[PDB]
Amino acid sequence: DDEYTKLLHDGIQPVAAIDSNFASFTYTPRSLPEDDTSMAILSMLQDMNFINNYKIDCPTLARFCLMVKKGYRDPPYHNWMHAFSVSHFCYLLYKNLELTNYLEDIEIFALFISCMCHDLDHRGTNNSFQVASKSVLAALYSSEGSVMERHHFAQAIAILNTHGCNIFDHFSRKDYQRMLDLMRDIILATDLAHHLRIFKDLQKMAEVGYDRNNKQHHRLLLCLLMTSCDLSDQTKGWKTTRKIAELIYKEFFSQGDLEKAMGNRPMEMMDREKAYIPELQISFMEHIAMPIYKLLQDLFPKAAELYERVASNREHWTKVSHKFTIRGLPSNNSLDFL
Ligand SMILES: COc1ccc(Cc2nn3c([C@@H](CCCc4ccccc4)[C@@H](C)O)nc(C)c3c(=O)[nH]2)cc1OC
Ligand SMILES: [Mg+2]
Ligand SMILES: [Zn+2]
Repeated sequence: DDEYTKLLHDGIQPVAAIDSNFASFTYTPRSLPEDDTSMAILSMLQDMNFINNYKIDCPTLARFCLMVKKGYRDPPYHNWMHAFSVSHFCYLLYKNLELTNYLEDIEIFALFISCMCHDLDHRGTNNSFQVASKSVLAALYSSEGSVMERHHFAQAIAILNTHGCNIFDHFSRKDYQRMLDLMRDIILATDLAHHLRIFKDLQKMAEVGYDRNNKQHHRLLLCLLMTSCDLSDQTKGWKTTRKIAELIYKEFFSQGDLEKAMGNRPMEMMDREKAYIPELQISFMEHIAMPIYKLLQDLFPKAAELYERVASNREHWTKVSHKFTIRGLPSNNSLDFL
């Protein structure tokens, strides 16, 4: 593979050379060509100075990065570009929110690596599908819940344990353990069921105020930051959120079609004959995404622009909802669709 050759021998490019706006909340990482993303991951790790901080072997890191990228499939939304954009948001939080005042370096490093790995081997199907379709993943994990998230973590472990890919193998036995426990907790935090379970604890933390000496506050904050990274497409301009909604519903409806094919009745949001996209997106933005970015703003006043963009995008869904009702004739002037 020549992609590895270049990552290894060309040198780690400075982040500023990628784009003048690369470290800004206005930057859209999906604009970066996919062939430049692995070098961008090295550039971000170097700019956060984790390579020198942790004495990471650059050939091992290059192999690890390429293995993680190869570990993603190509469903419409849950692909490497999603993992890359999530990792890029983690980097933006580091650069704009001064995370070093709240978390340990090892926790921030674990959060970034978790962002890269958090949807490994996603097939475009959700946790409920695994159980309903009686998949091997359900057989392995259904009794413990968070089926896909347990699989994503297991895939990350399998990559670390691949010859020449263990970026942490020189860590002390305490730090190596710490890193795996952090990756496990952070990846499991991407299940909506987990976020709903900890939501009251997040509210309590934001209410009492963050305590850097409280180990449970560090853990809760990492969960909040991970979910803020995972939903970060919603903090970009309208155009980005509109295209990402297209990708998500294409993926969801392909799942619903598989379910109908197996004789199952899919949930309304996975059924292309029932799902009403503006109501579903408004519910997601108002009840799930906005409270996450509002908690982020409560803890970090500099995150106010993120919450304001999510609120602005939520308002835009109300503004264009009327377009889902066909007034007049369709574009082709035909009633053939009837
Ligand atoms: C009312 O409930 C929903 C309404 C709409 C959706 C579709 C959706 N899912 N979504 C997602 C995830 C769901 C994220 C669930 C979550 C997990 C942890 C913390 C918060 C949310 C999908 C693609 O898997 N990311 C984004 C940016 C979106 C997005 O804009 N829309 C999903 C919903 O529930 C899962
Ligand atoms: Mg996921
Ligand atoms: Zn994700």
